[PDB]
Amino acid sequence: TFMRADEYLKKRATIGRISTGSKSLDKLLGGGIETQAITEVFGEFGSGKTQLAHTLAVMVQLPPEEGGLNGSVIWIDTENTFRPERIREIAQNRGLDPDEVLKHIYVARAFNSNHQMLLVQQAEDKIKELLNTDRPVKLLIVDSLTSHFRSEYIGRGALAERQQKLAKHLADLHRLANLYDIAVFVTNQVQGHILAHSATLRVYLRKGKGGKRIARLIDAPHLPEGEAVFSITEKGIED
Amino acid sequence: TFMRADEYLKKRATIGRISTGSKSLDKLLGGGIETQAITEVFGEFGSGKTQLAHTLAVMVQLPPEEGGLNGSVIWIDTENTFRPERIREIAQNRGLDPDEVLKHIYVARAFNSNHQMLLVQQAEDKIKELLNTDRPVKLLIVDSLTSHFRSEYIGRGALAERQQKLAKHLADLHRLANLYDIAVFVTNQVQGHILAHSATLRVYLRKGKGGKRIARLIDAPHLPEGEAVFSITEKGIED
Amino acid sequence: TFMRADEYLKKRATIGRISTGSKSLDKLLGGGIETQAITEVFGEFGSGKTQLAHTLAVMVQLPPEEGGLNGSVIWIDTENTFRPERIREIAQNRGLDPDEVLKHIYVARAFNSNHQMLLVQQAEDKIKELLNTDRPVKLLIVDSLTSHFRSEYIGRGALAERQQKLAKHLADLHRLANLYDIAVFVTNQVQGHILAHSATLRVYLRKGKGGKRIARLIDAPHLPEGEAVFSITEKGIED
Amino acid sequence: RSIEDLPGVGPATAEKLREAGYDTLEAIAVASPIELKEVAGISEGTALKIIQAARKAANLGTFMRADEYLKKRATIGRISTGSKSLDKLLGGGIETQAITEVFGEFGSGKTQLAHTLAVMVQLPPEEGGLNGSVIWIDTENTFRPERIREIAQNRGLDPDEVLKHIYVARAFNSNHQMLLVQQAEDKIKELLNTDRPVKLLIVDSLTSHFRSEYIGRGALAERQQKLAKHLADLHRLANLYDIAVFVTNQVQGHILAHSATLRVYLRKGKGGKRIARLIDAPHLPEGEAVFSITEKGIED
Amino acid sequence: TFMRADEYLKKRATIGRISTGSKSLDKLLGGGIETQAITEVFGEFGSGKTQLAHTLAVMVQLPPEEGGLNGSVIWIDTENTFRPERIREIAQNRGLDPDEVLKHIYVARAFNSNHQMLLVQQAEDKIKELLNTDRPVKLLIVDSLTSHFRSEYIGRGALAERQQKLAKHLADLHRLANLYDIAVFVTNQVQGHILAHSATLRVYLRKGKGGKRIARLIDAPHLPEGEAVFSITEKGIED
Amino acid sequence: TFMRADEYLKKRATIGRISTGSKSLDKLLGGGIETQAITEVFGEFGSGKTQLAHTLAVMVQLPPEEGGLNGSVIWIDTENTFRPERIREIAQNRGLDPDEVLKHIYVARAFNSNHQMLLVQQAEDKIKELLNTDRPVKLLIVDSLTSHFRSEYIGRGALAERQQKLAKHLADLHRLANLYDIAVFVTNQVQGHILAHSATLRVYLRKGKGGKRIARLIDAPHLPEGEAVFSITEKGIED
Repeated sequence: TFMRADEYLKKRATIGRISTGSKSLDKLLGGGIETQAITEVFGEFGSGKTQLAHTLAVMVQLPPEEGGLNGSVIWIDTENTFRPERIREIAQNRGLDPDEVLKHIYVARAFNSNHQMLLVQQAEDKIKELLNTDRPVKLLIVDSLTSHFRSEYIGRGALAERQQKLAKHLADLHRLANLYDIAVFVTNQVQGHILAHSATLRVYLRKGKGGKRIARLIDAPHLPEGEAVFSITEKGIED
Repeated sequence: TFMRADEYLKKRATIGRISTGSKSLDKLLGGGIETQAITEVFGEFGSGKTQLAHTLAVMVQLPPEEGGLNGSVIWIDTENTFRPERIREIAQNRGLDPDEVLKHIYVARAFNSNHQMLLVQQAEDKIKELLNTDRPVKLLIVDSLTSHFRSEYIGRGALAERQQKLAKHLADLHRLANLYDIAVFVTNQVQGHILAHSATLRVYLRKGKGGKRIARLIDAPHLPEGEAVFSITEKGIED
Repeated sequence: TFMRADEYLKKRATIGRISTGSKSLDKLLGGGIETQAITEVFGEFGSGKTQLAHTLAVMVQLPPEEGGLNGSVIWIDTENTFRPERIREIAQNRGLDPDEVLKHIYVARAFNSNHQMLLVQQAEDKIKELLNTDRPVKLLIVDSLTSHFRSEYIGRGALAERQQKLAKHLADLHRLANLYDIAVFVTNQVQGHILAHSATLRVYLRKGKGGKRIARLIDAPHLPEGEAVFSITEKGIED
Repeated sequence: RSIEDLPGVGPATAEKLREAGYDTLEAIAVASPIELKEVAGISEGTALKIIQAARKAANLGTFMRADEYLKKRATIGRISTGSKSLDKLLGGGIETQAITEVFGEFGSGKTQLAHTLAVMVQLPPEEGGLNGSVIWIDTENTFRPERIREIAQNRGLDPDEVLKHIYVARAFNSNHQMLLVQQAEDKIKELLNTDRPVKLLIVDSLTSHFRSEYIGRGALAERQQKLAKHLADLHRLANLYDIAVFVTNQVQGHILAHSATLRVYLRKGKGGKRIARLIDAPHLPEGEAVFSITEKGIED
Repeated sequence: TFMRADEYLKKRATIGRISTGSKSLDKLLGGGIETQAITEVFGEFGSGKTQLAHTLAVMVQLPPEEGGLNGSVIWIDTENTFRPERIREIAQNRGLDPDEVLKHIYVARAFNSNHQMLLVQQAEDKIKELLNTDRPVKLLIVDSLTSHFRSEYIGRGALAERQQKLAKHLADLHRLANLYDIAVFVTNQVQGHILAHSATLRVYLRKGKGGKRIARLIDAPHLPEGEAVFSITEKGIED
Repeated sequence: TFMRADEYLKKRATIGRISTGSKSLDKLLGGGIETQAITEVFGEFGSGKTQLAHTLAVMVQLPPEEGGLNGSVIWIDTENTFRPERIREIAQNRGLDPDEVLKHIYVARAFNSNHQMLLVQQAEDKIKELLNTDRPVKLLIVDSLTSHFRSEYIGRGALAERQQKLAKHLADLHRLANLYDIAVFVTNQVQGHILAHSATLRVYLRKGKGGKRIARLIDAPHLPEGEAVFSITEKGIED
């Protein structure tokens, strides 16, 4: 049903923040990507958004002081790009036991749109289970979020239904995000260019100067403006 | 459902690799085509992707140290291009008893899209048999994968429906690939339009100089950036 | 289901070949039209593809050594162009009892697409009898194959189910061709530009210099690259 | 030969050539006899002699030895925008011998930036200027010498003096606009070899008239040609006299200065502040710059 | 006129070659970019074709065994991208006297199409002068060659006028190239579709792997068919 | 003006024939390419039409009894594809002094359409000399004939004067062909679909099975109906 504004001030009071792993990008994200929100990162292939995903899957695991939220991770992989080996590197390269971090990340390969949507639907059960333990789910990744949709739905007279589903999908994520104080991170490859409008926050990133990346926000409401540069290394993302 | 990352590390560790029979190819591919993955090879007619298929139908049969995986083969033929005789000219041609190789390959002629798609619904029962044996299924070929789809879906506003089916087909293959550590090899003639949007790895090959086809990849993650030349001879693909 | 590559090598080994009646063309076909295959002949009206059909209905009846396969014939006529008179003529005029030939040919008039598809369904029943006799069915003709489809399905948004229908029909023929080592011959008048895509071999023929019709293949895989001239006379087709 | 000191050209001829856009040695250098014959009246044969004279005389039709070119660049001045932030983004400020295009939505403050620059350029090098004069081509009737007075008397500058080193011309349409460029060279050489030569040439707006007079897919072609030339006319002045050319372009038809040495995009930001960003990577940083509009024009 | 093949056989022998400063590229180019020819390099912004230009402006100055032809350079700059400073640097970091190098490169800024076309015709004057010198012009650069043309010609029926002019220009360069054994290097930013349909050789290059660039030839006649990788550093381009 | 049908019968009686170098093809051409005619060969890039051109430039030089006509050659090159090297090779490697051949071939590089048309204008001057010598011009090549036209004329409303231009050019060649009993050979790459309509004979050729290019005629009036296979080797073209 509904909820009293005071108790809402309460809910939002508990909004946690995961660090991206680079001082710079955090300043821009005003601390990191937040829970109870869908953060969409989009850019060309190789703009490093899947690295950012991997880094986040580590950070969220460390203590609040360290910039995490002592939480687990649910990862829906649609492009077969999730590399547990990579988590190990970033993790053993950040004061975290490599093989333990992997015990707090749960993946699922999504083979098409219906699968994907059906997977986020199932994540709930997993979320619910770990909700009571010391390390609940705090990060839910969908990478890629748009991949399948922009391939199974071609030509108008399809585009309409795509949105009617992509919107049911995004709504499914928003729910989980708020219902369980989870931060939902989604990627979107960009060169028909569909997007995650509901995105509580959309961050655009591109390949920058010398093997570095650079990201910028999209709009003006809530959060600064300008650009942030960082790089891909062990530890994942670093200033 | 979901898998804990550590398990996933285990899973991905048991990934086998079939040799193409080529020095550059296998190296370019990083040891060749892997299991638990769909490898798509595409190019103009005569670019030799059906030869590559035949070669792979042999290699996979020989021991690991020789570039194989001691496994059987399930072959879905849609263009009536499977030549068991051609297997021999390679088997009993690069060392091996031809009468035995052709005892570990099982074909089915697919006469149209629906037929093709149903051959996977049943390509399982056969993999479920050789499963607990000395030579389980390790290679599943679909040649051609797109042929029928791009011919039965032309109608005003069919493109959409094509995908919703080509995508349910690919998903069916993905499942088998992972559920049974099988390497899935699919061909796609190119040059309206279509390609296995999903897949795990897409390799493009074209005809070259003195009858030598030269391939190349379409990405960079987990795979290098260069070209590979080879030739068609007895033994199938040489180098 | 599937078939062991070896046994498929056995099954394929028994591929018979019907002679077109004319030496030249039969060279281009490397012996002629094969069984376990769909051969499509297409050309303008009067390019003589219905004659070729009639000749074939005779040849197939004579012994292998002469360019036949001692078999019966199933004829699906859609344009009311089957003339036993013509058979009778060719029969005797070749060196065979015309009264005998007219005993191993079974026709059905197809009045529209559904009828047509429905008959190829029932031809299985006739392929069953002859199968145990001395003269099993070895030739199945569909003339015209496309006539009705390109008249009942006018305009995209129909063009769609035309292929669903066409592709299903062709699949029904492919099955029979392989399931019973039958050679399937189909005609297609050309000049909405339809065509049997799953055809095992497509031969194009046009009217030539004077009373002589020329032929040419459509591809490269299997059989030579050149044109073949022949004529229409008693005996049907001859160099 | 510098100007129309060309063989067959007398003042009457020069008159017809100018009123037609053939105002430079390169303009004539690239023309055809037929065109000049029909523009000036001269015969096809003398016009030809004229063309050759120009091809051979052309200033911007000669190559410069890279050692020479390296030095020319060594003498490039820089005007401050009046904002540490923005200047960082420009690597010091807008440069001379270049066309800097600033574009954005109406009200994104690009006309303010123009006014500020018209002051800055007047103060000493250490102050952020080049002790120079200003030529201002106004097409939208947006030049307020009053804003100049202000911004000046707010940086401890004698407004009555600053107002003495800015020269404006109202351009009523494309042809007028383009025409005033050549007449700008007149004043530029006039104030040239003076305590305060011309160091800043503003064209605000640069595109306004072009996107209003050329509507159509048949008008698009020559729209570009004329802009192309106009821009070329500015480039010439920019290099020929170490002048910094600043042009504005309202955006969001569509047009722009494709040959602009540097394009800066700016939009309305936060609250009363504007944010400018560069459109490329070669030469200069790659981030955003925030600033505001106040007395002194642009600040921060 | 119609030079006699004998003489033609000769002239074609008197062709010099500039080294790109990268043994890898040079192999693909077979020595390097040749004189009496227009070599067009095209790729996305930042694919380093302007660097390649700068390097060539150095190489051509050093001795034949060094990989040059002891010649001067004419540079038509249309995008204000010629940095003598960027050149000066290349020579020193390559053992050459930076202040000497810059005495054999002559530039001209082209402000629009007409200007550009002008400059080339006027480049002849210079080429002539330097013709009888210990260091004649051997390299003529046009960067960018297409920039202005694709901006000034976008209206109605403009596309045709763009090719007539583009072609008169290219022909003006071809003449100089042959009339004076000069190598003509032109750049073309890609991604209308404007190109040098007349360039003797077209090389495509893109940004690759880790801060590098991969070169390929768009063709198949003369020279290899493999890609070439290199990098941008002091010395400009490296093998 | 005109010519008495008899004298035209005399003029036509002296129609010479150049051999393509390969027996087979020469059969399809009923002796080869004739004089007083424009023979157009067209096909995809690499279909070997430029080789055929080179071979012809040799054959025409040898005596009639061997498949030539003791004549010189005028070559208009538009794609910079004329290789005296290749001539030299074929020359000697056939049984003739390569140094002599390279004395009866005269080339001109055409840099654009106007240039091209302009040269065919001037070739009359060269056809004049050789006319009185022992080796008059008997072969005039235009390779490529269409290259420049399909690049300078882009879009209908240009397509118009393209033909005005093309048709006028072709007319200029037709005149020379008849006015001087010269055989005019032209190439046309195919795959805006232009083509020499007034061509006396159009031969289409494509790449074949392996290292062998196949040919076929385009019509029926004069010469047979069939395909011809041949290969590229030293001697140029051969069966």
